[PDB]
Amino acid sequence: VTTATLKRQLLQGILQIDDTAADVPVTYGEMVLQGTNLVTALVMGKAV
Amino acid sequence: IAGLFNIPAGIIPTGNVLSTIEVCAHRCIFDFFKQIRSDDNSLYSAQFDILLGTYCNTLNFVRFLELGLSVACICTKFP
Repeated sequence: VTTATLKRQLLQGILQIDDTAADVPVTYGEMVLQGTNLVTALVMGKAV
Repeated sequence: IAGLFNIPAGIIPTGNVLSTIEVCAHRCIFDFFKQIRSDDNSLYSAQFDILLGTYCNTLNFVRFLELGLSVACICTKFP
């Protein structure tokens, strides 16, 4: 996060821009879990 | 007595207290009492240490059998 004037001066003097596209993720990361496994683990104590 | 995920409270009672005696009587080691009418609330509650995947560090496999030593010094074997 830089100042607009500072980044403009940098890109005009030294830095160069050679980008035209971007990356967009295609995974929502939505998942669900069943409480039966948790119940069985709790009622057993030790499990693998 | 309390302070764990579950409270067995000793053994599971077989219905109600027999011998026609009070559930409290004399408080010696037991002091918690709770009577319910029909079921209970907070039916969705548990505690477990879940873990997805075993994270570990990565170390490069480097041995003494490298060409650098052979090209820097004289390499010979005397078994």
